Amino acid sequence: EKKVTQSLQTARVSRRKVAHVLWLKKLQDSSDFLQEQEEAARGVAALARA
Amino acid sequence: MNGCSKRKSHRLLKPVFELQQSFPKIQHWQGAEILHRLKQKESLEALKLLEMFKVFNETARFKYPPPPVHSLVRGCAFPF
Amino acid sequence: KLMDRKVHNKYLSLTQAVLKKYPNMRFQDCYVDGNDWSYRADHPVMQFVALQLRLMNLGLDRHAAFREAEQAFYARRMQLEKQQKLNMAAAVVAAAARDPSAFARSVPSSSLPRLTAMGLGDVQPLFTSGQAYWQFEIAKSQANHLLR
Amino acid sequence: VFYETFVLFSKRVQRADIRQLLKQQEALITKHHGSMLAVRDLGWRKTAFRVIKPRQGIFWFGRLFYFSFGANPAAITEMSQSLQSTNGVLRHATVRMKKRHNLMTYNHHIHAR
Amino acid sequence: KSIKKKITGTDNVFRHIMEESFAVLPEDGPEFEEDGGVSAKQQKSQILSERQRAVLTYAGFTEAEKLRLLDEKIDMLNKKLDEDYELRGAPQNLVYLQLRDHLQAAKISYREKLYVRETQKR
Amino acid sequence: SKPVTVVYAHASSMETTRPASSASLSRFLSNLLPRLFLLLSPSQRQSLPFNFVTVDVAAEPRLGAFLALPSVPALVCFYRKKLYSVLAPGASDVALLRFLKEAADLSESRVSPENVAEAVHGARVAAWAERKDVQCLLTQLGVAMTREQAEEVQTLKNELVAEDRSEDAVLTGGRRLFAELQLQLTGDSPPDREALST
Amino acid sequence: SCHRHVFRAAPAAVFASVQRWGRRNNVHKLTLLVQTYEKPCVKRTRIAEEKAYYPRWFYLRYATEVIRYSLKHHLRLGQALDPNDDQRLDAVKPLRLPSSEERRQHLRHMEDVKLVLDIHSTRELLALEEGKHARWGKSLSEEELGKLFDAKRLDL
Amino acid sequence: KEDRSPSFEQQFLNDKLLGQNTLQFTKVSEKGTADALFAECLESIRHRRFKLDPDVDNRSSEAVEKLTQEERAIAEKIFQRVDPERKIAPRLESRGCYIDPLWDPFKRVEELQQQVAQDLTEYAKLVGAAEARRQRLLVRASLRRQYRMHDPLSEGHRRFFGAQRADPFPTPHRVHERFWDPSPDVRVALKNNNVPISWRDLHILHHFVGENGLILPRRTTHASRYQQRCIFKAICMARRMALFPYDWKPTQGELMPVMDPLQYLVDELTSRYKATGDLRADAMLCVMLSKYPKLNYFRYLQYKAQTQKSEVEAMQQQEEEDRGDFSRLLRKYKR
Amino acid sequence: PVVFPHTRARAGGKPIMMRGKSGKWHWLGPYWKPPWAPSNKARWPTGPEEWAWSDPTR
RNA sequence: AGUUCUAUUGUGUUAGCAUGGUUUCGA
Repeated sequence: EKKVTQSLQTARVSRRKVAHVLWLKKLQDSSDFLQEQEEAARGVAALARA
Repeated sequence: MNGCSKRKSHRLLKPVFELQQSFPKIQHWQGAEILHRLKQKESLEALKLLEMFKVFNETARFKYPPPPVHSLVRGCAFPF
Repeated sequence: KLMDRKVHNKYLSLTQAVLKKYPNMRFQDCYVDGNDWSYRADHPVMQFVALQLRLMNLGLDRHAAFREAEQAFYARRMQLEKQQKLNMAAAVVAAAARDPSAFARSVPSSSLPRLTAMGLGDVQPLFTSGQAYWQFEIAKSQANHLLR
Repeated sequence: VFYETFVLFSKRVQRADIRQLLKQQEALITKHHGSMLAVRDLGWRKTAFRVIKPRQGIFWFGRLFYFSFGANPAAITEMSQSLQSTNGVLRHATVRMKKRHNLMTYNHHIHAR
Repeated sequence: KSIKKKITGTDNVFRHIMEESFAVLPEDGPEFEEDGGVSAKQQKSQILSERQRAVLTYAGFTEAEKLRLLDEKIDMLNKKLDEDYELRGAPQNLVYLQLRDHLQAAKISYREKLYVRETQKR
Repeated sequence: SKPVTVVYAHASSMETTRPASSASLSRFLSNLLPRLFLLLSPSQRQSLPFNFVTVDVAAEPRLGAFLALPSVPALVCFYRKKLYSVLAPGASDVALLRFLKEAADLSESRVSPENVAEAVHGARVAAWAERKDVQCLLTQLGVAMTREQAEEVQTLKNELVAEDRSEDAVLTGGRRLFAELQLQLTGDSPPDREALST
Repeated sequence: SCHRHVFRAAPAAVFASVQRWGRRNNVHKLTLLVQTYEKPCVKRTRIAEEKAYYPRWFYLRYATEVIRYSLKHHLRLGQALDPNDDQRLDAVKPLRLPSSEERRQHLRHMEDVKLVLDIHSTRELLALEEGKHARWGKSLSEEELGKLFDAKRLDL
Repeated sequence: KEDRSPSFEQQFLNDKLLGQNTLQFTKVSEKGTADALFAECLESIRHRRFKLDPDVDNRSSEAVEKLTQEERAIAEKIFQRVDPERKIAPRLESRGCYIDPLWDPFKRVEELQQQVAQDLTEYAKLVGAAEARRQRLLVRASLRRQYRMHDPLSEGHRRFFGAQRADPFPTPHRVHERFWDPSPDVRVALKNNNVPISWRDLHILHHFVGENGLILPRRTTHASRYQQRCIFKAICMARRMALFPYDWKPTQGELMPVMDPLQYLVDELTSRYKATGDLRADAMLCVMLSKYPKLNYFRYLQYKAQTQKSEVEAMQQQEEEDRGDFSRLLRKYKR
Repeated sequence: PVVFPHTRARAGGKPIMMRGKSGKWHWLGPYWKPPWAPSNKARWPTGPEEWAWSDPTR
């Protein structure tokens, strides 16, 4: 019977971790400077190679 | 023809003499000084009125008088 | 006296939920002694909870008792209280002897029975929420002044 | 973890200075394996009482700024001491970033209802 | 503050918005709407119309009761228009005269609607 | 049906008297989308790789709350009835192209990169990128399909995560090892004991 | 700090308000303590003693208020509360309207302008209900409006 | 038309009298669907019928006091438990949720109001317009004086009748923590939409401070033990940042949370449009929508998106011409 | 299954406050629940108030 | 009773800051 509880524990922690990912996604979206610096970085990369 | 069915008898409507608060008993000598100070900031005195409610504590030189027994017996005799 | 025992009062916790969903129970029987809201056996709040505990003794669960109690008391309002009120109100309309046309020496000339049909004169309705009665008295006053 | 800092500028602070100040700060962030989050502005703010800072003068108002970042916990001390030496900055404070209460995800429906 | 030491070197944003808003709504235009807010809008959704009130009142009635009730109404109405004021042909008012005609037209209209078009549904 | 469905949210009801922003984006979007694939005609709606559907935010209150968009307008994508990245308003021209490029990749001719500058510049009168598949795109496609237990389609994506790349092992390494096990446990014949042990 | 303005008030009246302001904030108590140096041991016992005397004063102050309030109103409360006591209206005249069952009985023991006023008043009511004078005055019986008129034909 | 001046534009809705204007019946149009024709046709039977009525129906009597001083206090206090987040008021506009539309006692007003207007046949019949005008002023005065008669629970009622003030029992200030009745205004601010109070909430910390700027005790603010410690920290930090006074209460110019200045404006305007429906506010937001796309407009969009009830109402009216009342009966058939 | 409770004795000692003009704690602070205290339900029968917060995640 | 994870923190240590009684200064 102990093995049965093992599966339940994995599901319980899995749901808790899922909610944590949503909070971090908000920050990314809400962040302006992060996106701005990231955007710029990419552009220069291709120009140097071309 | 839609009035109340029961008469109005609530305490709020009709003020009465009572104490809506509980507190531990206090020594007679301790509370006597406090009451005197309030009276200085200007029928039976307030000290005697509060004693009937059993507010003070039974100290060494102050004990609650016993109830009237010798002046409260009223019996009737009849055959059986 | 050895058989005496102390039991837990279950009404303290059960009554909290009843008032939360239906907080319009304190208005009834407010001016009577014994009732506090800062309750008597006759109070609606005590009556409703009494049935809930009695039903649970048979085997019903705590949540199931609420549904059964709500329906049991609902019928009394619509089958007895509503019927009684409506029956009595009907008789008022019949009292049209004051009109001159009621007896000849025809189209009625006075609107006395018409007003009583909508429940405005000596025939008042019975609501459940306390807000309805608060606004009802307002209407009365409004119409009273205009008459003058 | 994430961190927040509220910096109150003065009237004697131009846009030139603000850009310089922020650039300096970013150096430390990167040093300690960090990255800037976002930078915003709050405009001017009225002060309840006069501020008397030595060797600076007297001021009645200033420009309130806000910027979020993230770095090693040991970088807070270095940052705090740098602000004090620099002119213009009369008052500042560092507040740790919370999960629910924040200026990023929670900024709507505060005063209204 | 009277003292010329407060915030001065700033741009007014409030006025900008207002200025640009006159295009969609002139200053001389109304300041309030009849619909009102949430409190007002709820009222309009509860009040009923004159025609709606009549249908609800007589919703529980049936054909066997409506026809009998209507016939009683017109029966007494006519009695008060032929022998009420003795024999007259020019009353000063047109209260019952105008009500009698309206009720009469309804009865005639009902006769035309037998089932839909024909006696049989085939 | 198409698994990818792009939902274009906008509020043009308030701008019926004076277009400010809602109609500005429609003019450019309607002229650029057709050129990059070669509101819209029904004939050209079938050749697209995703289902383009338009919904009015300020017309239906039930839908407005479900999306919960802090801004207006904004492009919202979907994949097998699931939330995806949302493009915020006010972005640059490069951001718009990025969003469209990834939209057509999830479903899996296209305009070659050599002729990308002319298409974008020529569509602005009305008034793809050289990067390969994204690492996150492949991972998101394998995590959801494994529940369906595919046979032939699962092998293809398994082989496209390791070949002449040797650049991403800390993120895609975990799923690569477990992906092979599922394939071996799908064949009708018994698996090989030696293969599983290794 | 406290500031007050005098407007249509005597200086003596205004000065009485600021004096009581210090008592709430203990301005006088704090001013004297700092003047003289007090040993830490004394404060240890003084701080604890003030936590037992002040609470007792509040309870006694409320008791005095009831005495003054009751003195001007007299009366007194007693052990009058009892569950076994139905609070029914005394004399209780207002009652439901007669159902026509008792109306007829009333006329049977009042036939004998003062006492004969009811004659021809209530009698016409009964005739009107039965439909004797007017064709539209006929009412409905109590036995034909509840069996198949309200328990089945309900609007709900 | 003839000389027809209803009471809706000659008696009330001017100066003081426009403060409350409760709608009785809806208006669709003048000439249109069958509802418009019925409204005027039913009116035609009326008017002239008001002249032949008898004078016996006029049951006019003096209005005596209804609620006494000792009784109004109990009703006022017991009515706060049902809704501790709002103040008691005569909300006549939301009577539908408590009174059936058919059994609405307000219906009488409609009929009565029309009568008064109709009764003013003396404008030019007997004395002419000369004296008519004079009499009009009389009625306005009468109604204005008696405007307080429609609120027994209000202080106006007592002033009219001239009754002495009440004398409630002296309630002790020191109470056990079990019993507490915080004021409605401060109770709502404590919850803060289930968000702990921080240093940014400057508009809420101003209530928990005395005249001298000292921290109030737990027996005055009436707050829980957990939030009491949090509040002390928020106010303490705000003072260190030079964002709060030190010996006096804040001013009107510092009652704003720590947020985007632009956000404040937008948020502020949204409430006005929802309470009274300011036209100016709506216009402002419209422009700002495009100008500042990077702003939150969830509440503004939701309110406008909820206006679909007006469009659906047209379908009900259209089917009403064909005797389509089945839509109303089904909704009422709930039981 | 049948299991009996365990001993209430625990490591450490009772709270102690350092003497002298320097007020400081020695082992434990004021927020210390002894092992013989009653259940929290009986000590706080009132429970959270209506205006209390339903999320103490500060 | 004990270990892990999660919410909670006027309990130990801690260098710069803000405010304040006393004290100090007088282009």
